[PDB]
Amino acid sequence: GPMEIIRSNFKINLHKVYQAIEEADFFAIDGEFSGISDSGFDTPEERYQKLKKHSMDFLLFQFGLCAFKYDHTDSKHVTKSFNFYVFPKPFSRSSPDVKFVCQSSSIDFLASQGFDFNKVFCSGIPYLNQEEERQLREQFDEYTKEQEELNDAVGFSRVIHAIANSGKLVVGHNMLLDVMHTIHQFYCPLPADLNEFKEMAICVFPRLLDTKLMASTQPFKDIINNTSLAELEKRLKETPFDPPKVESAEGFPSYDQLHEAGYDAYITGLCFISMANYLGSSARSKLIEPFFNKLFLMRVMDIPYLNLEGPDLQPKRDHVLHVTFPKEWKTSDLYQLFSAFGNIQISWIDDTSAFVSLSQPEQVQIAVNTSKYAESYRIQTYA
Amino acid sequence: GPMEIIRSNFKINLHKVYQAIEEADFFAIDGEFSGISDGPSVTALTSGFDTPEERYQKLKKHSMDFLLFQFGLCAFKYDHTDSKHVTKSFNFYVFPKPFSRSSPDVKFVCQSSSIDFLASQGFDFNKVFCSGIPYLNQEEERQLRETKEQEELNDAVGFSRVIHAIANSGKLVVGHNMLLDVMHTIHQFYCPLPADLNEFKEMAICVFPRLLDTKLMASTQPFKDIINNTSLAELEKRLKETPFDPPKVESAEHEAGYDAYITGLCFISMANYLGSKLIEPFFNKLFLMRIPYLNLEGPDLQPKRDHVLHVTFPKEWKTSDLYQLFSAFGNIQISWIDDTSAFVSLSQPEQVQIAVNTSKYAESYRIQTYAEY
Ligand SMILES: Nc1nc2c(ncn2[C@@H]2O[C@H](COP(=O)(O)OP(=O)(O)O)[C@@H](O)[C@H]2O)c(=O)[nH]1
Ligand SMILES: Nc1nc2c(ncn2[C@@H]2O[C@H](COP(=O)(O)OP(=O)(O)O)[C@@H](O)[C@H]2O)c(=O)[nH]1
Repeated sequence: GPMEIIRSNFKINLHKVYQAIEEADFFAIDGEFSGISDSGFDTPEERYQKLKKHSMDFLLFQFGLCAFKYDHTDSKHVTKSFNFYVFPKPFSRSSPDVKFVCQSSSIDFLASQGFDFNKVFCSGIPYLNQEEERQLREQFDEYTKEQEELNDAVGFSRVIHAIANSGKLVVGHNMLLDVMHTIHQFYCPLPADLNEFKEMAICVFPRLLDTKLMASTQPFKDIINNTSLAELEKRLKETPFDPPKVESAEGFPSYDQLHEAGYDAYITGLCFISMANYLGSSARSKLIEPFFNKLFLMRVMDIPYLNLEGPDLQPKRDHVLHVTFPKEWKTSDLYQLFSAFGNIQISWIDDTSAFVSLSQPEQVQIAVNTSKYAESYRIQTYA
Repeated sequence: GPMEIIRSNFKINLHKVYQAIEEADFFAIDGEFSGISDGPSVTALTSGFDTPEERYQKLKKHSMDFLLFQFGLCAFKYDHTDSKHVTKSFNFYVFPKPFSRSSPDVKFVCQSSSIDFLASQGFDFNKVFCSGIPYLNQEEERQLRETKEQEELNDAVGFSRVIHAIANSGKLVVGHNMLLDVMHTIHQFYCPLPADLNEFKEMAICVFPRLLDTKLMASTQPFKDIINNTSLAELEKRLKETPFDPPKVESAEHEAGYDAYITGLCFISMANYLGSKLIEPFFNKLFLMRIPYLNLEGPDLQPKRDHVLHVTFPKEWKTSDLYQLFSAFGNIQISWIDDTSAFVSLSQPEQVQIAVNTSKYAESYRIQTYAEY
């Protein structure tokens, strides 16, 4: 796989990690979580707040990290990936005792994937957020010993520190949750306001790029019809793309199967490269700039992306409509359908539903009039 | 030292279990859980003097989202020829794996210290989370209703089938300090715990007509004078020596199972010594950790709240500082409530007043009568 970094081998390895971050062009990351949940016309604000009130009690317990460095001689990319198992084992008797939530399906899913929970609960690496640390960098304040038990307590947060400070590009795939959890668990409680969080986000990560958003915009919008990470990996292997040669750095395990955070980062990163290369027809480039710190959005009316530099474009509601259809529909069906009106923007809501936005107010009205003669589906305007 | 009953081997084993339940004199049970408390502290949850209704309510509000994920069951049958007890013990790993895409997706909570503790005991979490046995409560079962499906119904109820078996056999179920095991058990496999204690007491004795808590037994005459520590592991040691003797026990052919196996053995040692009807008085009184017990099958009691006062003091003090402060009133009984407070039980009701007056003149500590909010 990648490196299996657990509690018992965190310290001896840490430097290998720092080096990889420090020598990398960008890295791609991914999180595995304890669970997803204990929509539609939410303002980003309302989205944020729902995910805050309903997703953040879950534990990010496996963190994937894949560093990519471009070698200019062999025209290839060298990689290094890692699997960090993280677990808030209490430090002391007075140290806070974390209570996280588990979602049965998510657990059962990870079960179906060969995940090893023992590595998380028996061998997970500890960590501390901003407060827990500094509060304790005062307690432990006014021979050499405990100063080095401080570096043990913050434990995994050190690797986050490293990413945050490298000022290099961090790529994820549909990563709004990965980002949310990561600051929640390793920096501090998510703030009351979305504005407040966008600030907070870009100090941990200065440069974010969501592959799923990339795959869902021109020119990719027209050549790709499913943006699942698994399906995206497939589509970017065939023309008019070209999959970059990726080599495992000597002494790391390569891949040659089952989902982990590491693997998925490694894949996400490859996706990013393939889509960058196509765009030039580089990995720090100006071509990719417009994608920086715009996070992907799910199940939403007219927001194309979450802006992290803020604030977000208005919906322009009089452009949208809600459709319900046989589950047997695939994206091409939705396009071909509304093809009368030209390019459209899709946003899957269900397995049997999706939001569409049309080019003009007059158009919405019309597709509704047409649908009066169909059975397969139904069109809406205001719920 | 039970059988490891997991998902993949539940169905083929089930009959062995039914039969042991079916041939047993009594069973001993024990649960391992996901966690003890969300919010409040350990002692904040076992407050020392607080009434059942208020206790039940606490534990309801603060313990029930935790997962009972390992069930220990040991059945005991007395053989009259060799004067021995025959045993059978089981370790069920249970996990609410969702049945369908429409079936409820359970959201249980974990407490890091509990998990961490279990880790230090060799617990295998993969057994729970990858190989845990599904199950459904009263509702879910009644409700997912409306060939092969008639047979996937009996797979979805899964573990609850074992609890049904115990509940119906009407035989005695012995636990050690078992109020939580009980509450979870019905919470997970029967239905949401009810708004009131009395509604719970009803609920409790339908699932289990005959309950006996070993820790309460060991905490009463004649055992009260002969035993000084009633922790299960300590209790198992004390009941080995005089004036007891360890039951002749044999099998047929740290886990919740093992714990049950021990729990039951304690019971037998204490039954033997007591010499049934001699045992009856203990039935369906559950142990309180604070008055020593719950119901008597209704209602509990209302002890003399008089002779007790609560104190606030600087954090640096210690148990012996506190004995110092109350020397005037002879030997006393303490229940630490927290970092800077404790309850103090004085001998005579009056003494509390005179303690209140003696302390108008001192800054360090503070005092109120138990009566306050
Ligand atoms: N932004 C967002 N992400 C989610 C939500 N629910 C799940 N995810 C994440 O999105 C990822 C799935 O994205 P993708 O691979 O493209 O699958 P798909 O889009 O659901 O078909 C998962 O790894 C989840 O962590 C949600 O409500 N909002
Ligand atoms: N703040 C404070 N805590 C203490 C002191 N002495 C002991 N403790 C803690 O109080 C708790 C009492 O635990 P224990 O000695 O087992 O008695 P128990 O609480 O009744 O189980 C322990 O977990 C100790 O760590 C003290 O002087 N100050």
